[PDB]
Amino acid sequence: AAKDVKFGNDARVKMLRGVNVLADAVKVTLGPKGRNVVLDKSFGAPTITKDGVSVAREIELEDKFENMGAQMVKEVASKANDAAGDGTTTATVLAQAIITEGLKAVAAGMNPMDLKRGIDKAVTAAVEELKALSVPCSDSKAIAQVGTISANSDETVGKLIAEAMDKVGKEGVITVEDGTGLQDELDVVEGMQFDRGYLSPYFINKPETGAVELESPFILLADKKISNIREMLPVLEAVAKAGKPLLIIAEDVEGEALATLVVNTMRGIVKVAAVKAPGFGDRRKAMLQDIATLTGGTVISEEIGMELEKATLEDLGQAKRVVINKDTTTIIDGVGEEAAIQGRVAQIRQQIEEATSDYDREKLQERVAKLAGGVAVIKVGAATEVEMKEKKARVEDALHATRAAVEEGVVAGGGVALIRVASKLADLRGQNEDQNVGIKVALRAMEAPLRQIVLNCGEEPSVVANTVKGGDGNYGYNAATEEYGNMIDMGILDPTKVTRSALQYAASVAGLMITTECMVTDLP
Amino acid sequence: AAKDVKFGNDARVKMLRGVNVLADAVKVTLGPKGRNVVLDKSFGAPTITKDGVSVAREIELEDKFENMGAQMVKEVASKANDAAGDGTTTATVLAQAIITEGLKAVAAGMNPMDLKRGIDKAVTAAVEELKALSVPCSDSKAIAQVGTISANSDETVGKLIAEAMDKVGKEGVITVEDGTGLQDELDVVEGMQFDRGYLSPYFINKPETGAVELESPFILLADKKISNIREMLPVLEAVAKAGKPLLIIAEDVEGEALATLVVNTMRGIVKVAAVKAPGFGDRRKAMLQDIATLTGGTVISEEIGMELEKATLEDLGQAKRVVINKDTTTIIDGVGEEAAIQGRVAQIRQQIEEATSDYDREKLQERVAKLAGGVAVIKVGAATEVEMKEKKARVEDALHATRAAVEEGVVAGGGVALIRVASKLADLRGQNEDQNVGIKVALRAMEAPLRQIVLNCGEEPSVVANTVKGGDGNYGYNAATEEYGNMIDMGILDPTKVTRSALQYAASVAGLMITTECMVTDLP
Amino acid sequence: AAKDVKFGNDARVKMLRGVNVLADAVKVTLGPKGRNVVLDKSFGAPTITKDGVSVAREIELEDKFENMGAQMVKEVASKANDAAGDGTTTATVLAQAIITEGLKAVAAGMNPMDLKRGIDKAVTAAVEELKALSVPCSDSKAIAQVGTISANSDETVGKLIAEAMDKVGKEGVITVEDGTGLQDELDVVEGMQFDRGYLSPYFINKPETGAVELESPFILLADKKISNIREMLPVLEAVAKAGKPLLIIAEDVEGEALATLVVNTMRGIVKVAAVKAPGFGDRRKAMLQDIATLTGGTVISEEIGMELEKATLEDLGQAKRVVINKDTTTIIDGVGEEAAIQGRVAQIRQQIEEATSDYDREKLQERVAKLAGGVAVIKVGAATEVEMKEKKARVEDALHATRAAVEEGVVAGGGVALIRVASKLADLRGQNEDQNVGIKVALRAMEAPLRQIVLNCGEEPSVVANTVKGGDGNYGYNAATEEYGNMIDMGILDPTKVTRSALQYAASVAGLMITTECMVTDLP
Ligand SMILES: Nc1ncnc2c1ncn2[C@@H]1O[C@H](COP(=O)(O)OP(=O)(O)O)[C@@H](O)[C@H]1O
Ligand SMILES: Nc1ncnc2c1ncn2[C@@H]1O[C@H](COP(=O)(O)OP(=O)(O)O)[C@@H](O)[C@H]1O
Ligand SMILES: Nc1ncnc2c1ncn2[C@@H]1O[C@H](COP(=O)(O)OP(=O)(O)O)[C@@H](O)[C@H]1O
Ligand code: BEF
Ligand code: BEF
Ligand SMILES: [K+]
Ligand SMILES: [K+]
Ligand SMILES: [K+]
Ligand SMILES: [Mg+2]
Ligand SMILES: [Mg+2]
Ligand SMILES: [Mg+2]
Repeated sequence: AAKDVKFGNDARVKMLRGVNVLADAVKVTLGPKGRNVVLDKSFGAPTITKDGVSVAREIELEDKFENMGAQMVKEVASKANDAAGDGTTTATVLAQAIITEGLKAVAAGMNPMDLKRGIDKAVTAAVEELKALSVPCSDSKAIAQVGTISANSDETVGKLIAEAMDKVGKEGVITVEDGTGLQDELDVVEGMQFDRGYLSPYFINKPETGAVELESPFILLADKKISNIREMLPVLEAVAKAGKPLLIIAEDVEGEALATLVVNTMRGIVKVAAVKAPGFGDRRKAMLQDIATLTGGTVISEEIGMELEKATLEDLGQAKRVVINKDTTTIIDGVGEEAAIQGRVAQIRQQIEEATSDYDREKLQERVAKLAGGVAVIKVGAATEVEMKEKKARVEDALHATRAAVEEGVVAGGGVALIRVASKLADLRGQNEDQNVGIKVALRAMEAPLRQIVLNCGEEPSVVANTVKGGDGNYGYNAATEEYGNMIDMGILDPTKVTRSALQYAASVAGLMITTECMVTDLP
Repeated sequence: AAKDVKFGNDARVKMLRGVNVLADAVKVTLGPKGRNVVLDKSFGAPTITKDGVSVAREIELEDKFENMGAQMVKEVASKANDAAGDGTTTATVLAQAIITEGLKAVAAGMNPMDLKRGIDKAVTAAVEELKALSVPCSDSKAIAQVGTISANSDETVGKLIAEAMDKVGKEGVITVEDGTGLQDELDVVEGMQFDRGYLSPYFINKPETGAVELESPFILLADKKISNIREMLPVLEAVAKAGKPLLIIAEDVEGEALATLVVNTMRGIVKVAAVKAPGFGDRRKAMLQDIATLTGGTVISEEIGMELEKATLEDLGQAKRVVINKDTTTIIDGVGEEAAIQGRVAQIRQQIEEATSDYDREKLQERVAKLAGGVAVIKVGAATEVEMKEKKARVEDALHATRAAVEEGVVAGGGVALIRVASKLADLRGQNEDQNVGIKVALRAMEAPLRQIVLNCGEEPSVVANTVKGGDGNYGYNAATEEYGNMIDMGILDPTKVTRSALQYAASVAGLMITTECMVTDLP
Repeated sequence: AAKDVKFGNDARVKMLRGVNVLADAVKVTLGPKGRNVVLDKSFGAPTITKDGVSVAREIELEDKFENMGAQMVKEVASKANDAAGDGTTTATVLAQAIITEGLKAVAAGMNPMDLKRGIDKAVTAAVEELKALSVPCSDSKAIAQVGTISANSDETVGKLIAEAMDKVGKEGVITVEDGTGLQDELDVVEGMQFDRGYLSPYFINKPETGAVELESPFILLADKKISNIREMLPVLEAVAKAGKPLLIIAEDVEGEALATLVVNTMRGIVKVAAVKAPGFGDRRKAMLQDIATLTGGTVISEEIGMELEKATLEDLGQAKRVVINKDTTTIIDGVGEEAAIQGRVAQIRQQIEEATSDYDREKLQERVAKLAGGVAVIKVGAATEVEMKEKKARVEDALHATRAAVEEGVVAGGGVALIRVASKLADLRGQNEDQNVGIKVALRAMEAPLRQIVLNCGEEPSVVANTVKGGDGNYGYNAATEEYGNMIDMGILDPTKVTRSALQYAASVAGLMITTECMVTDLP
């Protein structure tokens, strides 16, 4: 359709107005004393949230040029959420500061591309300084402190996440989902477990708990649809002679074979249970081979040149306990050599290194956890559903921040690390005067998060900013208790990855946004 | 539908208004100090661009006569993009200058057809002068300079493209795609490679890298669907006696034959890998014949009169190394006579000479690169997605400019070549006074790009243009560093093809736009 | 729906307003100094045309009585384009002049039917005078001059058309298509050629050019389906004994016969190529019989009572060379007696004389051209697409004018022939005074084209008209150089057919339009 075309300062003013609208909506939720935003939903009740990307993803304006400005600045928060899972409000605050100062410098007669180059140079130097300023985060106390800070100063969430990380291990998986009561609970599983249960209720040998218990059984791993029992007679006779229980993992067991097995169980001849293989497609084969490696067995498939009639005792894996119930199967203390397990997990790790999407990496890491580490689930408890959603979001944020701190270390929080970096970069110079102006723009915009944090508390940002800048090291301002001190001692920690990512994406979007001269959109 | 008819000066005023709207939208992005344009997208985020055709393709006007003018001038940029891939803003600037001066002459009582004829004569003479003025671009330093200038003065892109062109050769192919990191990378693959992987995971003999590696194999090229093992026993027996691996490139293999092959693999009988033939249809046959000529083998086809059971060791190709992964297959150092490869590439070159669509030519050039040269891929790295899109567009422009400069030579940049040509054409004359006026119109319009480049810098175009006109040779004006000097020494190079194409298309459209007397369009 | 009814002078002024609008849109493009008209297209870009019928076909008006007038006067241009292919602006100018003068006469109280009868009488006498005034046009110089004049004074177009007409001969056909370069080229084909290529790439015996070449082949013409080699075997063995190649033109060939033929090809047994028959249906039989009578063979069909298995060397045609490629087949120097060719072309001529649509006549003419003369194609080259379209239209107009001038002769151009005729018809009288008034109306309207040509030049039409009327013979006015002289020596020629058609159609529509008294249309 027809277009509307604007040039120069008019387009820049519309774009800045849209950016300011989105940023002012988002920045009320920053810090320990930030407040909540209510977001209307078409299908359901409103959501009360304190998360920056959640607020940013629903801001849209009726003016089309202002909406273009807002849509451009929204990508900073979206990309920060995708990268680190935290630090999105800080990214938006930095982007708005850079855009405002850059437009003010452009209107003074500077070349926008030289300003962009200066911003790029300052940001590269700042990221180098941040990496040199980081400190490792290894003890459980520091992980608890990071999880507490990220969950809006909540001691219990940090303590729970620290305990979960301690029990599960370095190669495990922790997940968050909705609970039932009013308290948080942590359920950890050791060993391997998949969401497939027994195929016949008569298999139950312990009616008290409604579960199948087997002691030191054999595991028959068959990559084949089992329908006729005639294929199953040799191994059945073998295990009957041996006298130990048998577990059959296959794609399915049909009516007559299942009937034969169940009839044989309750007569005291053989102790048999049968469950279906987990997953759909090639992943089924992968986890079948994982179980085979764990229990020291062999997968009986027709694509390798084996038939189940020829299966013998050494082809059956062995475990210590198998617990099957209506929904889950658990294999406990599988008998398998450590070398094979390490080789398999190494193969999965190098497979992880060559994965693109999040879904594949999550599945592969879950497989590594099943083979080697553990899997935990955190249940969030709240009285109402809105409180449940808000607490679940906070817990997920704390989980992400603790992970990032584990990979890349921690720096002093509260906006002090960026101030220290900007004070260190005071002698950085570029090629020409416009690049110097851009460097100064970036360095001055690095002080925005602390000023906004102090502003949300109702105090005077300039006095606090000058007092913090007058110090050195980890000297900072505690916004919760309104006192100065050492932020490392007070337990106010931020991951280096979150800070660095926020700075990088903010600069990347803002530098491009500064250079606009013309702006084209549809007519009202 | 009912129409609106407008005559003479009113029609010309509306047309010039539309042309001016589109040209002023496009011309803010010209030079080293041009800026960006934000284009609103219905599906997604806004697009920030500096490319002329991208801006031109979006402009539309609500008035209908003005929209006719804009739609008519848009074809200059479209044609320049399709022909050379670069120089669209310069073409638009030249078109607008010619249209403005020509309408000014027509309003003074000149015959538009004679003005058109004079403009065409001047443009023909100018193209001859430009061809007489160019210089070869053969060493890598000049290629780097051209790629740097065409990428908004980005040295790294120019050096990367120079290295890629050095490695991949004269007959190679270079493509640009999205990366994942923050740094650009170049990955060149030598030899022939196709994107078809192994047909069964059990074929892998190197689990550490997950690759199927074979040393000096036989290659069996079956242009048919392989159904039963029985058709293959003679070949397998011969290869097993021979004692070296065998690679089966066929249309596909089902469960039975593949099961037999895989069973034989790990038993130590014969080392065999199977992959699917690349392509779909006739191109599949062409690729199979290319592999046959490269490796020195024969394709087993029913339409030629041979069967798989009759195949011998003479119909099998040979190589030195074959590496297969989950997605790619690589044939390294095929053992074949160079004469056959030269004949095949000459035949494909002849096929190229009679190729119309660009897709077919691209596929044929990729096939020639596989046979004779290499394939290089440049992966662009950026922090966000808008930055990625801009960097990718600039890298593509630099690639096109370097190709054009290699094929046709380079002239002085900055709009200096056009000014030198116009100064050389100072005594050209036509048959009557209107033709002379048209010649002068074209000569005056040839100075527009330099004036616009100086205008975007905040300088005065008149003084700079006069000073440049006062010099001779490669003397010019550097807009980045704001000084005068030799354009060749300071590295501002422009392909002759881009300049010539821009001038030709601009004149071709502007001359016809000048001769309009009536306009017919729908009612509002 | 409800109707609106207007009576008398109101209806007549509405009609004249519509006529004036369309004619003023059209007449700006008349003469050597007429201009271009931009026509808006809903799907694509606007077209810049100088063709009168093209301008007329897109005129429609919001008012409904004015739209009736425009829709009525549009038929003159449509009919003139359909008949002669040229001279539509002149027809519209004549129609408007007649309508204006006739309405002026009617307003003075004269019977419209008598005016119509007088106009018809005058036009009949004028057409007789035009037929008597013509001179033959057979020289290549005169054909070049006609093509130059009709192509808007383009020497190259006239020269190219003259050369093409000389090469193809009297009975040949010439077509115009889009070229690829910037220069026009002429591509003439000698012999017979049809657009069917080889059925298998392995028939190629010259792979440097990728074409099949046979020297002194045998041509097997079979109007049947061939799938099994059993009915093909005896003639194949006979050809193998003969020792010379064979070309099979049939309906098509299935896999069995094609595989057999190709298998015998590269073994050196028989040099065989197979193609499909041209055409679909009865026309396919017609071209099969044409090839048979050209090469001196017999068509094998079931509907005549012959079988392929019974074929001998007598039923096989013979040629001197056959070249086949991906798309075209050419038979060079067929061995046939010219009496058969003459009889066949005579049969097709009598078929031509009894053809209603132009499409069947075009196919029959192409068949005669393939039998006797040649087929040429002119490729029009231009830089852009708008220039391409306008140049192609001009070339087609020049081709139409050249054919018409060959058919019926030439007269002096610039509107001088009509003036001479009108001067010769000064003594013509009717039955009553109103018929005499109608005759004078027609004679006055015959002077409109020269007046409009002079008006488009910026000169004063009345003085030029009187000076031309004062002369005699071919004395006229040259609007290109603004000079008087002999129109024949200056090279300004028009076909007699075009002038006669324009006059006839203009008078035919205008006479009816004069006699209106009431108009009935829908409500606005
Ligand atoms: N008690 C505190 N004193 C000072 N600063 C704090 C305190 N708690 C948190 N902060 C700072 O406030 C910021 C929290 O902002 P938040 O609302 O979580 O937005 P984001 O989505 O960017 O994390 C952190 O960067 C942290 O440095
Ligand atoms: N440093 C420089 N000094 C002077 N002129 C330059 C410099 N760099 C590029 N140019 C000129 O600017 C033009 C580049 O225009 P650009 O914005 O790339 O549009 P396009 O490539 O579409 O024509 C070229 O004609 C080139 O001669
Ligand atoms: N050099 C010339 N001097 C005078 N008359 C000319 C000249 N060239 C062409 N003409 C006249 O102009 C007319 C061409 O008008 P044109 O635009 O072709 O309209 P049409 O569609 O009726 O052919 C011809 O009738 C021809 O007699
Ligand atoms: F404006 Be061009 F695409 F460099
Ligand atoms: F306008 Be006509 F077709 F010469
Ligand atoms: K927040
Ligand atoms: K540009
Ligand atoms: K015309
Ligand atoms: Mg956080
Ligand atoms: Mg460019
Ligand atoms: Mg004409």
